[PDB]
Parts: sequence; structure tokens; C-alpha cells
Amino acid sequence: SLDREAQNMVVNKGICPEDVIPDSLFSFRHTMVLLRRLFPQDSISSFY
Amino acid sequence: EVLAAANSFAENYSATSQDMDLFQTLTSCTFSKEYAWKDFLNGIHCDV
Repeated sequence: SLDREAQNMVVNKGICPEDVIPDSLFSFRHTMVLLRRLFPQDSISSFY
Repeated sequence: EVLAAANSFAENYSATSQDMDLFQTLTSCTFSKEYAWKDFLNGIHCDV
């Protein structure tokens, strides 16, 4: 039910994946730097 | 949740010309009498 809910809110109006706040104690900057440091990824794909 | 949203908005906020114009209006003219009162209060140092 919530999967269809989220899919409909994303299709009907585009929402950038930065303004989505899972909970009030969630920080986008910190979470993303923690995740990249934890799981390294290739930068050539992002740049080339 | 309101405080978290306020933090998120104020974090990635870049001041535009129109916002600075509005804030300059607010601080310079529409709040003039109150600031006059506050500036008067300082400078009334009193002795015993």
C-alpha cells in the first residue's frame, strides 16, 4: 500500500530525492557522506 | 517535524536579491520606531 503510495506521489509530481525527510532526526548531507565512505563507488561513471 | 523542516530549509538557502530587498525594508523602515526605542534605552545609564 505504501509502495503504491510513494510511487503515485513520485509519478504525479516530481520530487527531488533530497527534500524527502524520512524522520525529523535525518540529515541528508551526513547520511550520504556516511554511506559513500562505507560503500566506495566509481567516480568515472558519475563524471564521464 | 516543523523544526526539522526549518533546519533543512535554512541550511540550503541562498539569499536572492528580492529577499534581501524585503529584509532591508523590514529592518530599515517598517521597524523604525521600535528600533528607536531600543537605541534610546541604551545610553540612559543611571547612577544611585
